[PDB]
Amino acid sequence: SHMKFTVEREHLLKPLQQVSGPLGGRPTLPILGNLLLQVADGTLSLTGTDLEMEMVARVALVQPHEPGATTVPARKFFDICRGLPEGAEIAVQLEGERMLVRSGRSRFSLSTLPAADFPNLDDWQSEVEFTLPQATMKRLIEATQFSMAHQDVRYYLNGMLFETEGEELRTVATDGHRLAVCSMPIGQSLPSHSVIVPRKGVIELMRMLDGGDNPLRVQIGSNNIRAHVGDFIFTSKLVDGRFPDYRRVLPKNPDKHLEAGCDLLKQAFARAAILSNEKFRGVRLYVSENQLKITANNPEQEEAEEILDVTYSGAEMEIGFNVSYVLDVLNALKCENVRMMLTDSVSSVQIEDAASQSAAYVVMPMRL
Amino acid sequence: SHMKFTVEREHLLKPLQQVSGPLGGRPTLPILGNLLLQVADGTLSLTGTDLEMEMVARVALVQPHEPGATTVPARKFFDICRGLPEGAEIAVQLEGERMLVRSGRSRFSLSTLPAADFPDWQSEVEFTLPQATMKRLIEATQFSMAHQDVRYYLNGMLFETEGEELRTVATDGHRLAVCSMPIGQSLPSHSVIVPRKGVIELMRMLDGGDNPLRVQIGSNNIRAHVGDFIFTSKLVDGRFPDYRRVLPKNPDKHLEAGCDLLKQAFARAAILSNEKFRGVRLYVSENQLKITANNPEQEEAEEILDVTYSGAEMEIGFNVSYVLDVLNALKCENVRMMLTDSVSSVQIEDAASQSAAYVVMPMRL
Amino acid sequence: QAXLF
Amino acid sequence: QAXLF
Ligand SMILES: [Cl-]
Ligand SMILES: [Cl-]
Ligand SMILES: [K+]
Repeated sequence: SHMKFTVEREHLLKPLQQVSGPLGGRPTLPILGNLLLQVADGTLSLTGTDLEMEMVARVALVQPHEPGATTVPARKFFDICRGLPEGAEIAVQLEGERMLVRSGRSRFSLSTLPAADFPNLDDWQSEVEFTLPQATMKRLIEATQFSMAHQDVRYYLNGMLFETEGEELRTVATDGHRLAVCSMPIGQSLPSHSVIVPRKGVIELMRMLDGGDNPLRVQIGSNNIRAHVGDFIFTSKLVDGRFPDYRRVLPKNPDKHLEAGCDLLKQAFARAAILSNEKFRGVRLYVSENQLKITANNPEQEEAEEILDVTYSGAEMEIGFNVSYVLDVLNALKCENVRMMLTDSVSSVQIEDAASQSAAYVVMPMRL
Repeated sequence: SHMKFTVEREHLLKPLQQVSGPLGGRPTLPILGNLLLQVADGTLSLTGTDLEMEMVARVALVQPHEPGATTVPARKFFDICRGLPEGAEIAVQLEGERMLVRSGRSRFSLSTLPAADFPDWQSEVEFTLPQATMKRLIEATQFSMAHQDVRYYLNGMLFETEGEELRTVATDGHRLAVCSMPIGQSLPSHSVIVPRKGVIELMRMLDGGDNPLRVQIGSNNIRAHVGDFIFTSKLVDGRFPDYRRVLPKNPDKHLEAGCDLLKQAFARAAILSNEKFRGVRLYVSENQLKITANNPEQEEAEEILDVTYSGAEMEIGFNVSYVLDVLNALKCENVRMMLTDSVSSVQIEDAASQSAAYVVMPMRL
Repeated sequence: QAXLF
Repeated sequence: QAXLF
């Protein structure tokens, strides 16, 4: 009840922003809208949770301090510190059930809830551990995030598969119509392990990465995943389910390969999409010798047609696709040329960067 | 119809974007989602409207063309032209009830509605002024306009001519903003109310370029010419309150303070104000301002500022959002506040300029 | 909140 | 739309 600390604003701002950002989603449970503050030894720990995931930040206390703990409204405390001027010294002390914040001639009195009432952390043990650059995790998530299901009745699809095996880390996401897979080497021999990170967890893991030189350290348990970057520790529950065996649906023997410029292909699909059915978004692809024709029609009987020069020397074919699924892939590919691998008009197509096998995308066609 | 024209992509984009402004997602009448296209002589005219206001753009046709007119879906046609590559030549021609757009090896067939189905007034007052002056007049007062107030005449902006000045006024009954600018022309005394969206639309057509703006005010409409764009809006048929009556008559209490320090102090105190009523308190005494705020959880904020004040001590409450709106609109170094008592309005303005003035009504302590 | 009228 | 399974 006698916690005291003084911290410079810029050493407190990012911790508060990171731990407080995800909070406020459980309005019937007031204490989950608060941050747990703990002063012990020379460290201030800041914890916020929604019971599904948790964010912890450590702040070094260089100025005199006194041990203690409390909980305070997260966003208000963040807004106060961010509203103070650059360079401000933020003196905090507990006085009964009020937390007092002083800086210059700005004084604030916040309401508290006892630290003893804060949900005590999930106790779990790590089963797999590895380190990798932040940029590599950045790439793995961006390459597949868009293919995750949104509010699918199949809860096990509303997340991202994280797969470790040998020297490879792999992410997979699918909604049953389209699939994205991305693999990166990490340089450690790892045991074979597959876990599903919930959608919200993926986003939060995404947003704590600053690309900087700090490495990322991942610990995977049986029911939780943890990411440690610098002075931040993020923990999330795993989705307790089984991801589909995606290897079975990867096109087995695509004998027809098409290559085209990524941008020209994307700008052509994007124009044709304008006159596609606004709900079903169907477009038609006609592939012939070194030529791709894209058409679109809508209930108003309006029509678009695009003809592109491509590299294709296979059987003539027609195949329908949801143009949004196609455009999402081309937007996710940040490359010069793309390769499309086809089988027939009723089978999926595999799309990739022509110059890299790192990421692959499988899109199921439409019956147009 | 015989309408034909071929125009370079970048000559159509800004016209299409401007004429699309008055259109909103999902109109009530299908033709209101279309743009009217008219080819006559060497000009392509594009018009879009929501029946309350209308935007017209003229485009010179140097390439071969044939006269005619039709209407086409605004969003689809703009998206097609903007989706084509930079430098694209856009060929348009009609085939029955469809409008065809060709460029490179891109073909588009759009549905049309007859131009005859596409939706006259006299000018009473006219004047010209720089685009930047109209922009400032609107920016200085727009935020004080009412939003869907049952008093419909407040859901807009007063445009007032008097002597040689053009003046805008906006209020929602709780706060008021007025801005006056000289325009170098002898004007008749006149007053009209422009609806919110017309103000916004007029605001967006100004690019602060070297082209002057030409304004025509009728009895029931206002029109603005900028370059090759013509914007017309109906006026709000109502009586605007006499704003001269609300300027504090004889404010004996004057306060001056740094705008930014004052702004940041109110912003921090607002954090612990009631989330619905946003009330804060000002305690003004000799060269000191104290700002306090509390909320139903009994949390409290206090900010103390050095100011220049010599009037009688007093306490007064305000909606901090109204105060912050004024300080954000004032893009200046120091602010002057003019007070009377705890239950009377306050006048706020830049200490170095009376061009704009802001009047905020206090809250019950 | 008080009104200006 | 066809499904992957
Ligand atoms: Cl510090
Ligand atoms: Cl042209
Ligand atoms: K809840």
